[PDB]
Amino acid sequence: PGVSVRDVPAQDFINNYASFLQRQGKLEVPGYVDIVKTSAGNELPPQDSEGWFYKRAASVARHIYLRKQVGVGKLNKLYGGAKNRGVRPHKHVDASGSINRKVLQSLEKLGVVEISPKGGRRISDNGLRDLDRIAAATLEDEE
Amino acid sequence: SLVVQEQGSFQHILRLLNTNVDGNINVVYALTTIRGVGRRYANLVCKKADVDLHKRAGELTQEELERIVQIMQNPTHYKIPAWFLNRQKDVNDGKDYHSLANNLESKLRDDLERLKKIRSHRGIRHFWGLRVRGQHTKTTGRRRA
Amino acid sequence: SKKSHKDKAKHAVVLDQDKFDRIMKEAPTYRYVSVSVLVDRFKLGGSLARVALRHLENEGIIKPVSKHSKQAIYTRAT
Amino acid sequence: LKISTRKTPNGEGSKTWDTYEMRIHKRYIDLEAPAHIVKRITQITIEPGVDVEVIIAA
Amino acid sequence: FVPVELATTIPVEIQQAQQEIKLFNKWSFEDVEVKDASLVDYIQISKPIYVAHTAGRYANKRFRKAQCPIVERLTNSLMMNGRNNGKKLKAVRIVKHTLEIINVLTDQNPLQVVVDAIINSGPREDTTRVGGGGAARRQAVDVSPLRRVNQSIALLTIGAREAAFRNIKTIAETLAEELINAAKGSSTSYAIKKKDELERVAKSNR
Amino acid sequence: GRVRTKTVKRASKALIEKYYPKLTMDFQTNKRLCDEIATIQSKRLRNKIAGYTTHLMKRIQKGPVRG
Amino acid sequence: AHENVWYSHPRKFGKGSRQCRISGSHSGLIRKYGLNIDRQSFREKANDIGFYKYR
Amino acid sequence: TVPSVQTFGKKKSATAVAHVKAGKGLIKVNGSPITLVQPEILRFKVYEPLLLVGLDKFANIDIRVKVTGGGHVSQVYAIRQAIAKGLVAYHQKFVDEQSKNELKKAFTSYDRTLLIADSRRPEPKKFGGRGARSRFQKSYR
Amino acid sequence: KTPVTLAKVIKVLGRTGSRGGVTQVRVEFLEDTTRTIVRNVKGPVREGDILVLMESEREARRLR
RNA sequence: UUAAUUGCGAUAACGAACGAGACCUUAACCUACUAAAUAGGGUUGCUGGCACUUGCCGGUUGACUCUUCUUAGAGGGACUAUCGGUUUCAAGCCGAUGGAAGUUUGAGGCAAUAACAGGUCUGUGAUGCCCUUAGACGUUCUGGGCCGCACGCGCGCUACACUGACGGAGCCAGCGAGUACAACCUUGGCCGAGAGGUCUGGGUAAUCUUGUGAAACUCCGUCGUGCUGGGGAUAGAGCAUUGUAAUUAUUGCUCUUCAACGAGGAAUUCCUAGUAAGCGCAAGUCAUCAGCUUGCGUUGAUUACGUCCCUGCCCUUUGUACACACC
Ligand SMILES: [Mg+2]
Ligand SMILES: [Mg+2]
Ligand SMILES: [Mg+2]
Ligand SMILES: [Mg+2]
Ligand SMILES: [Mg+2]
Ligand SMILES: [Mg+2]
Ligand SMILES: [Mg+2]
Ligand SMILES: [Mg+2]
Ligand SMILES: [Mg+2]
Ligand SMILES: [Mg+2]
Ligand SMILES: [Mg+2]
Ligand SMILES: [Mg+2]
Ligand SMILES: [Mg+2]
Ligand SMILES: [Mg+2]
Ligand SMILES: [Mg+2]
Ligand SMILES: [Mg+2]
Ligand SMILES: [Mg+2]
Ligand SMILES: [Mg+2]
Ligand SMILES: [Mg+2]
Ligand SMILES: [Mg+2]
Repeated sequence: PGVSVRDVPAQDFINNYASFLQRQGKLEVPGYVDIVKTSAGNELPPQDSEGWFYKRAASVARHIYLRKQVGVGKLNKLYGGAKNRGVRPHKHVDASGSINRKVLQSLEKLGVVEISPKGGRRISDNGLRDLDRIAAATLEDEE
Repeated sequence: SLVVQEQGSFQHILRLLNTNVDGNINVVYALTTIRGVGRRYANLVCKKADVDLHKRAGELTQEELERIVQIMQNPTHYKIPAWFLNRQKDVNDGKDYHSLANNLESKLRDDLERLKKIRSHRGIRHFWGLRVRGQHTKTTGRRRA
Repeated sequence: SKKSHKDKAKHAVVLDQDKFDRIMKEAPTYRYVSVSVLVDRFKLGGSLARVALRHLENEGIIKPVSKHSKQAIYTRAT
Repeated sequence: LKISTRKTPNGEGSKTWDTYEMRIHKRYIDLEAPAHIVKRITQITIEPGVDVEVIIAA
Repeated sequence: FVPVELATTIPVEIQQAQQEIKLFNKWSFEDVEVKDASLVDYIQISKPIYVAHTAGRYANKRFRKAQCPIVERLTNSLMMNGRNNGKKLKAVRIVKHTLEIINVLTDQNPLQVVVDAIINSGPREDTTRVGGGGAARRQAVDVSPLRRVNQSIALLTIGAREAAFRNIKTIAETLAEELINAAKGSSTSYAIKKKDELERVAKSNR
Repeated sequence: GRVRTKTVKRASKALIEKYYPKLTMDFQTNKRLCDEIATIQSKRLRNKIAGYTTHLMKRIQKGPVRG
Repeated sequence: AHENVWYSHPRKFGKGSRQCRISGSHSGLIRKYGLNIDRQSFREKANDIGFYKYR
Repeated sequence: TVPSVQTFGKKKSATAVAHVKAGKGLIKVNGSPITLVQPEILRFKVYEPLLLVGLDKFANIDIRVKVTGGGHVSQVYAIRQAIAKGLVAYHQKFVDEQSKNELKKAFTSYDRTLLIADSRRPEPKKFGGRGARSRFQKSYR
Repeated sequence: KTPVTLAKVIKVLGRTGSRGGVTQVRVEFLEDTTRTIVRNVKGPVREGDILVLMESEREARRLR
C-alpha cells in the first residue's frame, strides 16, 4: 500500500535522497562549498568533500516534510552540536546560516519547498510527491 | 577495495619546502607537519589540488607534490579566499600572505623585534618573557618548564 | 615526555604483494576476523585493516555475524 | 515568582541560601453576554488582593 | 512459523515463535545452568528478558541485587569511569558485541560462558583488617556468595577495562577474551589471576 | 520509626473511653467516626488517630488491656 | 564645579547606574522584576512585599 | 461509533498517549510504525508487550501513540507502558474479564512497570553542593 | 588435594570485627546435617546461603 | 523501643510549657467532579500526496463534540492496611501480599534554653563614643590599581584518549525570563564563511522567542596506540559586537604555532537511589564578559542496609589537684 516518509528509516531515506539528488544535475551547489566548516561548532569541513551538500539538502527536505514549517534559524538550531571551546565548558553553537539559506533556496528552485504564509518554508505538493516516491524506492529497495 | 600499491614506488620520506616529512601518514596530516600549515589549511590545499583526500603522502606522484607546493605558496591565485589565510593585511606592505615553515618563524621574529624596538607595552612584555594577552600571573605560569 | 615504550613502526602502512598472498592465505583458518584480530598479526596498519576487512566481502570468503560500526564480527565461511 | 538570596549580610558563615516566592493565579473568563449587566458585574464584588481586568475584545 | 497478518508488518523473525524469549533474540536462557550449587539463587538466568536493559528498583531493599539479571549486572558494571559513567546504551551494545564474539569462539552458548566465568573468577576465601594498629595484619575469613558474584563481576570488568585501555582491541573483544579465559581456569585471565592470588594470600594469613 | 507520639495515643484513648459502643473493627468506618465525633484539624493526624484507635480496639477485642 | 565637568561622566549603565531604592547602595542589588532593592533589605521586607519562605 | 479508548504511560518526564481502536493491526508511534522507534537497541523493549501477549491477540486492533517529553529511553519506556495499558484497558472495556486478567498475568509477571508507572522522580537540588544530595568540598587548612 | 566443602547457614550470630563489616554465622554441612561449625563471613548473608570452605576443622573466633 | 526527653512502663513524684512530632511547600496517584480557541483529542468539513477498497501520513484559527494526557480548584488517598513471625506479649521491630505510595513515602521550610568577646560600623538616613569637617577622611572630574610576579596553599574547568577524537545523519526535556517612559526575548525574509549585519513581524506572556529541534546519546564512515586527527595552553595576523572609552589582549569569529600532560606520593574530599557521576539549559551577576552560584531536566550505576576501629555527637556511671574548664 501507499507509503510516506514516516514509514522508512531516517538514515537510509536521507542517504538515498542524497544519492538521487547527486545523480541528477539539478540542485546547484553554492560555489563556496569545499570551503566552509558548516558551523562554528565544527573544526573541520565535512569528511565527504563533495556530495555532503546533497546529504544536507536531503535531511532538510525530510525535516520540512515531517514538521510544520521550518525557517533558517530553526535549522541553525537543529544542526550544530557542541564546540570544543579550548579549555572552557562546551556549549551549544548554532549552525552556519548561509549554508542552510542556500539549501532552502536550492530546494525552492527544485520546487520541493514552498514559502509558507506563517513564515518559514513548508513542503510543496510536487516535492512531497517526489519524497514519497523515493521513500517507496528505498522501501522496495530493502526487500 | 584494496591494491598491491606497486611495490617499489611508494615513497617513505619526502622533502617538501625544505622540511623532512614522513609520507606514510595521510596526505593532509602529513602536510600538517610543516610549520604554518594546520589540518584545516592542509585539507583545503589538498582539496584544491584535486589529489585524493584518503590517499597516502608517500604514494602520490611528483607533479602532484609540485602542484600542491605551488598552490600553498600563492593561495589567492587558486581561489583560496582573502580570509582563511595565515597572515592577512600584512602590516609591512598590506598584501595578505601566508607564512610557511621558515618564513613563519622568521617573520614572527621580525614582528617580535619590531614590538621590542617600538617600545610598546606588549613589546617589552614579550622581551621580558611574561604573559602578554592580559592573564593573571600570581598563579599562572609559575614554572618555566 | 617519556621514552619507555620504545615502539617501532610495527604496522604495514601500505599493503605489499607478499602480504596480500598472506592475508588471502589466512583469510580462512582465522575462525574469527576483526580489525584488532587482523592487526594483531603485524601485517595491517589499522586503517587498511578496514580496507582488507571490507574487501573480503567479495566472493563470500567470510560471513558477517554483525556489521555494527566501530568494529566488525566475521566468521570463516563454511 | 522566585528569588534566591544569601542569608548572610556580610558573606561570613557557612554557605546558606533561601528562596522567597509568590504564586500568581490568573483564571481568565470570557462571556458571550449583554452589555450593561456584564459591566455592572465588573464594578461589583471586588476584594483587595485579587485584581480584576476587563477586555471588551469586540 | 504462522506469521500474523497486521496493518503494521513486524519482521518475521520477531514474529516466529515468540514464546521462546531470547536475550538478544539470539541466545536461549534455557540450556543455561549454574554448575556450582553455592552461587545458585544469586545468578538470575532463570527469568527471561528481551533486552539487557531494565529500569528496575534493584537497590531499594537489601538483597534484590540478586534478582537483577546477571547480564544486566555485567552491563551496569561495565559503565564504570568518570568519562563514561551514565552511558548504559553503550554498555548494552558492548555486552551484545561480546556475546556475539563469544558465540563465534567456541560456540558454547555465550550465556553459559558468562555464568561459568563468573563461577570461576569469584574468590571463595578472603581477608579482613583485624590488626590492632601496632600488630596490623590481614585475617582469613569466608565470603558471602552474593559478594562472590559481585567480586567476580568486578574483576572481570576491571580486567576488560585495563585490557582495552590505550590498546588496539575494542572493549567488547577484551571483555570476550576475559570471559572466555575465565570460563576455564586459564591463569592468563586477569580476574582469575587476582582470584588465585587473593585466595593464596588468605591461605597465608589463616 | 513510627511511634505515634502523645497526641494520637491520648486522643485514641479518650475516643475509646467515650465511644466504645460506636467504634468498630474497620479502619474506614472508624475514620469516618473520627471525622464526625472529633474535630481533628488536619487529615494526616486524623488517619493516624483512626489507625491507633483501630489497633487499640483490636487489642481490646483480643482481651482486656491496661490503661 | 563647572557644569561641563561636575557629574559629567555618563551613568547610563554599569554598577553605579542604578541604586538600592532603600539604601542608595550599589552592592548586592536585586534587579529581578524591577525590585531594585538590595539583598538584605529584600530579606527584611519580603513578607511585606509578598515573598515568603515556602520550600 | 468505533470502539476505542485512550490511555497513557509515563516516565520521569516522558508521556506517551495511546489511542486504541478496533483496526487492522496498525501500530504507529508519532505517525511512524513501531519498528522504527527513535533509538534501535531498546526496540525490543517496545515490542515487549507485543511478544509477551502475542500479536494475534490484537490483529484487528490499531494503535496510535504520541510520545512527548523526556529523553529517548524515557520516551521508549513511556510507549511501552502506554501500549500495555491501552491493551489492558481496551480488553476490560469491550472484550471480556478473563482476557484482561490473562493479559495482566502475562504482564505483571514480567517487569511490573509495564502496567504500573514508575515511582522514582528526580530529587530537588540544595545549596552547598553541585548535586541533589552532594556537597562541594572541605579545605580544613 | 581439593577438599572444597559446602555449608548452608542455619542462623546468623550478629556482625563482628573491628571494622564492623564482617559477620558470624552458624553453618551446617550439606552432608551429615547434624554436624555444624561457627564461621566468619565477609559479605552480606542471610538464612539460606551456601558458603564454600576450604577448611573444616576451623571454628570462628570473635575478631577484635 | 524510637530518627527523637519517641513511647511502653517503673516510680517522690503530680501535673504542665518550649523543642521533636504535629504543621506548610513540593513530588508522586486520581480514566471520580468542575471546566478550557492562552492546552490537548475525536468525528466531520475544505484540501496535499501515496495507495488504489473502503486506507495510510499530512495541511485548515471551517464546524460539532470530549477532557485520557496539559492545566488548577474543591476533594479522595496511607493510617504500617491485611496476614505471618518476634516482643515484660505492651511500646514496638522483621517479612510477604494488596497498593501509587510501606526509609517519618521521598526533598525540604520553620526549628528550643544557654552561649561565642565567632562575622558584619564595608547593607542601612540603624548607631554610642572617638577622629575629620575646607588645599576635607565630604562630593565630583581625569588617569592608574584592585589582574603585577623569584614563590606556597584552597574551590574548580579542560584533559591525558579506542567505553575515543573527527565528519555527516538521527532529534529528546524541565525549571525560567523577556520592552515605558524605554529601548527587552527574538521568529521569519535577505546578506556574510562566522561572529555578525539589515528589513520586517509577533510577545507586557500556557498566545510570540518556544515543542527553547540543548549536549551527553544513537546510526553510518575517516582515523589506528603514533604525545597521534588526543590535549588546546602560550602567541602572530585579520574580521566584528557592547561600550564615551576595550592598550594591560572586554567578548565572539577565521588561519597558524601547537606546549605541559603517559591515570598522578604523602595525604585528603563528597556520596547508599532517579543517589553519586557524566551531560547540558535557564535564572542571579549583565551595556559586553563566565570556567561561579542558585535551580532544572537528560543518560544513569558499583557497593552497603553495618560498626564504634579513626574523627566526633547524645545519655548514664566514675575519677579529677581542671572552671580563662586538657589548647
Ligand atoms: Mg548534529
Ligand atoms: Mg558525534
Ligand atoms: Mg573533549
Ligand atoms: Mg565531557
Ligand atoms: Mg549531579
Ligand atoms: Mg483528568
Ligand atoms: Mg502482628
Ligand atoms: Mg521530612
Ligand atoms: Mg561611620
Ligand atoms: Mg569618599
Ligand atoms: Mg581581588
Ligand atoms: Mg567554597
Ligand atoms: Mg582534537
Ligand atoms: Mg520543553
Ligand atoms: Mg541539538
Ligand atoms: Mg596534536
Ligand atoms: Mg562570584
Ligand atoms: Mg547508616
Ligand atoms: Mg581553680
Ligand atoms: Mg598537656
